[PDB]
Amino acid sequence: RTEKFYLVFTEWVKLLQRVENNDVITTVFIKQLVEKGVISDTDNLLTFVKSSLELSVSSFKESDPEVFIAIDALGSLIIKLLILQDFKDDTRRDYINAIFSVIVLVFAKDHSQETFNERPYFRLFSNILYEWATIRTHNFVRISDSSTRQELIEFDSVFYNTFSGYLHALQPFAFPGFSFAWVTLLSHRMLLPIMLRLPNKIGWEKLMLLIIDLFKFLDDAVSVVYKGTLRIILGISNDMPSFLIENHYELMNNLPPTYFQLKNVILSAIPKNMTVPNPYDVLNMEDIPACKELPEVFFDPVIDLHSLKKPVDNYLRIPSNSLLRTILSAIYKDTYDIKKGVGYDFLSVDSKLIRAIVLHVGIEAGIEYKRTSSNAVFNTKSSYYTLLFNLIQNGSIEMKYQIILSIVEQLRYPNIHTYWFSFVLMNMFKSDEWNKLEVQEIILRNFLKRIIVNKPHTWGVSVFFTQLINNNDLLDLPFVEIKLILQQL
Amino acid sequence: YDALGNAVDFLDARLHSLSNYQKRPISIKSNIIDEETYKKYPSLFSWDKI
Repeated sequence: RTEKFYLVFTEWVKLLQRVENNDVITTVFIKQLVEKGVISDTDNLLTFVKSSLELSVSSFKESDPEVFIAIDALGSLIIKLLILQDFKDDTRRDYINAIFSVIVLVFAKDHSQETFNERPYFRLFSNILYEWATIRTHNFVRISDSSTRQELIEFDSVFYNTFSGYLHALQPFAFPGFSFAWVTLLSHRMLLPIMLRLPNKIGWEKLMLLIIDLFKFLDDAVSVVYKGTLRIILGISNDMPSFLIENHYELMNNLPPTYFQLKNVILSAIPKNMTVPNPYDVLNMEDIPACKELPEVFFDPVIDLHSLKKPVDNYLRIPSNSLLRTILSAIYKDTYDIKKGVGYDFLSVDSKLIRAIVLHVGIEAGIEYKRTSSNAVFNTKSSYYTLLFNLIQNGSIEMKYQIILSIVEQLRYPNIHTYWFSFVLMNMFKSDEWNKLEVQEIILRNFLKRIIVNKPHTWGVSVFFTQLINNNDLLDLPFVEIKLILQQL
Repeated sequence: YDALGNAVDFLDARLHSLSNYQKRPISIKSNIIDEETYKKYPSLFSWDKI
């Protein structure tokens, strides 16, 4: 029975080979398939693609040299049936998802010992991308423009996001061997660049899902992943730097702190059109009109704030000392009572939670600046500063560490957050009313660990590092091999 | 020596599991491709139904 299906695909491989695929005979061939009972039912169709793939991998076997003439023909068949077939309203979505499910299904069946190789599957996925990348050229103009075209335009954004979903199924965590082969597909010239350039960031949702899978793995066959991870973010930093700026919140959360180099590149990212002044040169950012702009954020941190949305906002309005106690009590609760971690990072201070707070305050502080003349937003007695100031003083050591860490991370390109949080860091460092050596040491520690690593050094830290000496209030800090840096710069 | 059960056996069933999911007839675009030209072409197959 299965041998029959093999003979059919044997007819397809022989036809397309030695013939230009563009010729309409191939479209008639698939029209000949439905004539018989082979493709008559979907149960047989998915069975046809099933066996057709297992044959290509077998055909790849026993091959001394690059036999893809069998699998590349299949890759075109997948696309040729996606376009040449008449689909119902929701059926087109189920179709592409079905085939992808089969491909990854065989992959798992192959990964289970029964001489597995990761090159042919990679070739198949690559062909599907290259093929579809050719079809979607200029709003799908190549097709008849019968306004079946219109159906494909709406399918364009749904194709990659679903494809990214099936790519996630073969994440490095799943298959160690396919790890390197997985990164190369992520950074495919037909996948990464256009999804970043998709209309209004629709694809950014699933692009994150893949990078997080990459970060969680980093938290050996890891070297190949990290080495591949770096050239992606850098590639994005040049192509679409906004992607690193807006989604920084959801990105910094799942990124281990051990990686300081990778940290900077994300925060060092700047918009394409913009150009910045020399940071190492000496004040008055009010003169700069660029920092007044509000930095966009794709993911609002208020969601992961959950129940503290009320007491924080009520505190941001009026600084109630009674409302301060409950907020702290909530943090201490999530740290010790519940949300117990394991091993290292046991009784963790929820970095996501702390980062969400510090970021949320900055956002609300930004809106408060766009409105109402902006004179009030910067003060020692301002509510936006009062909250961050009190959480530190009443917070524990590890608790204070995360707050300062989060603040420093927001110092990026010339925006109001960088402007504000800098004024926070600057003021706090020179701020009295503390009982102080402990705090300043954390101010320095979390800040110092952003310059020592190789460039590019972020703009925000560079300026704050400059005005610090320019402010004149040096090594006088008694805690300072720490003095080795002073001689460095 | 696993009786029937195996990782490869479980998955091969999954591919068949997904096949019978949402059975539909494959509707080719009848409007397109100049029908009655299709009738002129050869068999182009070695199929045997049953």
